[PDB]
Amino acid sequence: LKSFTVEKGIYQTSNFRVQPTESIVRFPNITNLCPFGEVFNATRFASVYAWNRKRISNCVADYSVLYNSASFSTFKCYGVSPTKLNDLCFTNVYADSFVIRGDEVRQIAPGQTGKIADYNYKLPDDFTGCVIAWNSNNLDSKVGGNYNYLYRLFRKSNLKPFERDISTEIYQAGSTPCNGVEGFNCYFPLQSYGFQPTNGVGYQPYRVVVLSFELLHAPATVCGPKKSTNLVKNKCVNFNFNGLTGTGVLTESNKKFLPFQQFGRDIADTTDAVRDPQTLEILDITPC
Amino acid sequence: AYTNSFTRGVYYPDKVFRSSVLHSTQDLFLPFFSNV
Amino acid sequence: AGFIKQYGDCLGDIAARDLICAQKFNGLTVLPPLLTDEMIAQYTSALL
Amino acid sequence: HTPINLVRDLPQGFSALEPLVDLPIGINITRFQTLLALHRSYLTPGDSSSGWTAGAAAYYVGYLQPRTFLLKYNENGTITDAVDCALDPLSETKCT
Repeated sequence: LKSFTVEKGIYQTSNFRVQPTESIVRFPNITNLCPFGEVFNATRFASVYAWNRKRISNCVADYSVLYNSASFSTFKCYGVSPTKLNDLCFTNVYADSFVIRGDEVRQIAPGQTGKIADYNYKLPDDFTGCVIAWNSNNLDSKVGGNYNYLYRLFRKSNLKPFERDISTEIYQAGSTPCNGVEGFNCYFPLQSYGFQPTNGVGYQPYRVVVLSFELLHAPATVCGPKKSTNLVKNKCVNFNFNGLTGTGVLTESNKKFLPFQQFGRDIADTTDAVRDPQTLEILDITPC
Repeated sequence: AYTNSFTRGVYYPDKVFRSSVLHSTQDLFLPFFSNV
Repeated sequence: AGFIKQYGDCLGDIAARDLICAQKFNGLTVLPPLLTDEMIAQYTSALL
Repeated sequence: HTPINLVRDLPQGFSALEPLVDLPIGINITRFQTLLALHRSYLTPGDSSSGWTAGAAAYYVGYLQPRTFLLKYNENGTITDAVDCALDPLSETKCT
């Protein structure tokens, strides 16, 4: 009233509002996880020059295990926060796994040059993705030496990003026709790495997996995991179902939703009763 | 040969559930009484 | 009518089937009339 | 899917089409073509000469057009009827 004296009557002083008790964050059921195990806990590894590329899509990719796990020597993500992967979603994810020398591990990063970066495995300057690597002295190394891994010495031109060249053909450095065989000025294009368990840290073979996350307008297939909480009913709560958010008291409804349909709607165009992503229950909408 | 697709070609525009309501929307649909 | 709506009964995407509840959601409130219907009838009875 | 004792022409009646699948292909498709199957019985010799039967079936194709429609939702949430407000003056009023 802006006055010291108040005349008799009824006056509207303020507004009554129930505050929310707790915050609920939810994402859908965990199932249909991307096969990370196939990549990281893989029995065999590809060579640097021709690396294995497994596309990961149509799943809920749980990054947390890779970030948290001790087993990897390093885990670096350029484009996005490594913590963010659980929340972030990408249209397509490619995993490039290859075995390379320890000293060279640094080369797997955007804006780098070297034997791998130029000829072997090149990364985009803009590259968005994370590089995870660990040692495999125990697995890969051989006393005799593990020759199986090759990298490339010669090429017509520098390699573009993510371009891989498997080709076996003899590279003709000079004028003389190689005719498929080595000779003067003719060499097999790739050289092997001699990894042996005895060697030093830099020398040790390392398994590196890079998860590129191509981002396009196209529907995003690979999204992060679901950090969800328990459902509480009959209480004003701050709820966050898959797409939407709001505050109200979730109660059991007597509504029969179609198997495909997720959310109801008001005549008015409001959010009324929602289907819980975890449990196929229909819970009706009530402002607190 | 052409026939009349009188009523057919209607599919749910979205996943959203609605009830006892008339919801107008514009989507790609087979026209009524269109020529097929 | 009744001026009482079960809070819980209400919370998700269906309750807005109940339009008033939805209105309850966005600050839209309906104040009741001072003279109740029963009260109104009495006048109508008296005036009559 | 519905059972029908239909005329060659499509039955006149209204039904909805529920969504089975959503594929993330993200490929630009200009055109399409339908595939049919052949049906050979024991009597036929296997060869491609003339031992094959296509069968009775027929199909129809129409094309979608951006239009406005009024969808009537049942208590169930199934759609009973629809109005093509583009179609007729009576229809145009219905949307309004």
